[PDB]
Amino acid sequence: SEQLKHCNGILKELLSKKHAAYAFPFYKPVDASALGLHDYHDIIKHPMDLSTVKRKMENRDYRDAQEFAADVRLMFSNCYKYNPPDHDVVAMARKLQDVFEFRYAKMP
Amino acid sequence: SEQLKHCNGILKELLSKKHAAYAFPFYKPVDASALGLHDYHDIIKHPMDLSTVKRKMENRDYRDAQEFAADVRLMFSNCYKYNPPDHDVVAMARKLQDVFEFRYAKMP
Ligand code: NI
Repeated sequence: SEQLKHCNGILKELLSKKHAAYAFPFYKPVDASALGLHDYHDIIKHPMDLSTVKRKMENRDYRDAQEFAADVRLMFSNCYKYNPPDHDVVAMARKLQDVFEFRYAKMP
Repeated sequence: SEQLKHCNGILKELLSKKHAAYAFPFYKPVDASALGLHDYHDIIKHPMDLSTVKRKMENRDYRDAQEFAADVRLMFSNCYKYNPPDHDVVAMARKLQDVFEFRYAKMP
């Protein structure tokens, strides 16, 4: 419970206005068709995004902090796998992952 | 098996000379007494380091890639939790974590 509240706080921070300049690509599931990324679902077999993490937290799906962290990290991994490493979206993922990792490390 | 070989390859890369300039603090368990860090084990309840990850891989302890990644990430989290964020060791952890995350994302 306490560890999951820490996770929920992190989630709320990742969704907050403070980080929006680099968090916004991760707010919703990638709409591959809409973006013309017709290879997305051949490369990324387990899509993840912050709205899905939020649904899982609200539904009490996550049983521990490790499960939560694995999904947030999956989201970043998908970005690093799909996009060339010099693309702006990758720089955004790295910055948001920094925010996540530093606060996650302050695990009660 | 294939995913665990990918993990073992990553591990070997993290231990290789190519990354030694920033990987070396993570090679062995933190010797808190030797370094004068008498609060280390009060702050870090689950120490982790690359020699421990290697032992667990050689002993077939890891049953899947997620388990392996959780230990490598724990190692970095410990660094981010214990050290002020402007210390050189934190910069080293961030650089090694970049190496890890980008290659881990190329999960077969
Ligand atoms: Ni993890």
